Amino acid sequence: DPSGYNPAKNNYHPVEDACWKPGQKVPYLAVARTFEKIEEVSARLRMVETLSNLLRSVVALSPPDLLPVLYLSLNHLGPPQQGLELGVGDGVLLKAVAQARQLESVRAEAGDVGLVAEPPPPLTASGVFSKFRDIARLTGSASTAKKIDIIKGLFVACRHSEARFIARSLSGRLRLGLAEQSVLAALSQAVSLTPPGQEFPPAMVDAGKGKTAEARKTWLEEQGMILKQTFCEVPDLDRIIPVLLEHGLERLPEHCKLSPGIPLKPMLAHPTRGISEVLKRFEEAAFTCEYKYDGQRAQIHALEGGEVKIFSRNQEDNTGKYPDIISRIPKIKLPSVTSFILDTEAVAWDREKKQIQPFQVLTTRKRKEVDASEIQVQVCLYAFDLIYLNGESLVREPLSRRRQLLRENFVETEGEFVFATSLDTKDIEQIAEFLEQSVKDSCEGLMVKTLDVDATYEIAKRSHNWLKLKKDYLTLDLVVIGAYLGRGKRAGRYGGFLLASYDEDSEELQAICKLGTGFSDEELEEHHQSLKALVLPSPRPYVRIDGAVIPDHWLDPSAVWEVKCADLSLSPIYPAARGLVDSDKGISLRFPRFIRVREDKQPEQATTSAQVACLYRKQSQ
DNA sequence: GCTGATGCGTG
DNA sequence: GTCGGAC
DNA sequence: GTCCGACCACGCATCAGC
Repeated sequence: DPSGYNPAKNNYHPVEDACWKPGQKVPYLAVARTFEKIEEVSARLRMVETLSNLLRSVVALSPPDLLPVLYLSLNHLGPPQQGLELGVGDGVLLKAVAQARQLESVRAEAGDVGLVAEPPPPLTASGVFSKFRDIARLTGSASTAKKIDIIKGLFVACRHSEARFIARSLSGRLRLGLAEQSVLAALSQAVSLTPPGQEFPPAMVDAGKGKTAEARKTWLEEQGMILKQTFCEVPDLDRIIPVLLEHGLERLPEHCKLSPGIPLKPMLAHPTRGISEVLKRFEEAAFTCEYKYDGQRAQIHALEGGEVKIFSRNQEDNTGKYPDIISRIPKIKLPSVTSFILDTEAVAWDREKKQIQPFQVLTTRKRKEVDASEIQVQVCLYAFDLIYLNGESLVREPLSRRRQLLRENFVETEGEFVFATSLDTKDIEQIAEFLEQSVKDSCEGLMVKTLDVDATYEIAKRSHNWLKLKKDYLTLDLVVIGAYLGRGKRAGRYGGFLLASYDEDSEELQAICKLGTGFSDEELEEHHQSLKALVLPSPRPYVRIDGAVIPDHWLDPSAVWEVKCADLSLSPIYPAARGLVDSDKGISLRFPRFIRVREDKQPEQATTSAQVACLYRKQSQ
């Protein structure tokens, strides 16, 4: 019966076309039949609709199962502030699949571990979700063998395509072409066509029957926006879905409101090609340029009562990471400030030298540090936006209003709390001077944001309303030494390449980084046909990769390619220019990207390791 | 008790 | 984080 | 333009195997 569930049929009847009786639990084969339908198409509009159909039947037949199927669709375990980690990777999964042959026999890997995984009672969407959370809670000695027993049990109770999606979910890559934005769209459409909370049989099955083409289309877009904006204020399905089922989507904003202590999605940013693009994109609109600091974003929450909370860009609870900010919280606020959401950037600060350390020094800090004195790498917050002030939300306020509120209610404590360096002007000469000074002041670039025109703190309108003017968006010449196999959208062809530089004194090619972005499918096919006969079974003696990942296809060094990167970093695993700067660490590329092939050059004529050292030395650090 | 492997988050 | 693909 | 999934380096935290 559930083998024939087709949530992609025309005139889908949520009750008759369902595959489970009302009041019963949604079987996992139902959501697995839906997944197979979503991955068989490419248009998101047909993806959002096929999902949405399953969400109708769930809202009508088994309401309490809605939250589990949404998370199973999102491939998540709950709200990000919780932090439940699966702790299961490819190795753990392969072991569980064999216990249902041999680990070497299961080492086929197509690309996709689900295909390799392909009497008990049938599986349940809630039961599978509770088993996923059980796996996540398993910690301590022999916790792995406990996880593998649970996973082993799932694969035995799997049927049809259940084995390929359970394995995909646990591996962390469902690869459905459907993510959070379409899941919300499918949910908003679902509850608008089938309202929740109807006595069975539901008096309304399809609330878009008596509407025109423009009517339903415009209606569903307005309904989706009410849900999308509220999610951006409360990204917590455990907090939205109970309210959604109780009071409809129309009343959802009246209860799920932007509150301190509950994280909210921050304003993203889109890269600007140059000053010409930011001037054209912000035509006749005022624009302020700030210094994009190179650190980790800190969302400082000040709940009414004194409890301080700190979240990350992805709503991860970072309170235990910054006890110093939890202590210095009152030093940055004014007496009238009773509750506030500060949008700051946490960068490493050397209190002795009064300078900002690079990003790597920030990452050497402890994640769960109960000892405040044991914190060596100090931090200084750079506040650049305010989203809340004394019981009031500032989402619908322009940037000029939020800026004047931050500057008039927060004290600049030099060395620990300083406002971001800003410059409000339109002269192309002043913009270049501020851009050159930002790199001179140890910053990655310049942020460009409006002050009044489309300058509110609203994600659903445009999550990428801010502009990023980084210097690398305005290069090295390295040889290939090997190729890697592709996974997912890269199966059957090449996925990443390992590049190397030429050490003149050592007379050996030294691996400097891997390269897996910046090329089209036609260029990747041109790379395959060109670097095909160069396949070598063993590495050449002049090649040296040190601790880098051994390429699946050793290549005869003969291809010189141009690679651009953001920064040069000291590498713990690469041998490029080891000893030239650090005694035991080489040099690698931050954010590498492929540019073009240099057919005019040979491996001998490429970026030397001595050059890589000089480039790293002339890097403001 | 330690270490290598690795999961997973940060960009 | 950067990037291209499909729509 | 949006949304999504390819891919990059690197750091802490965890744990099986020893």
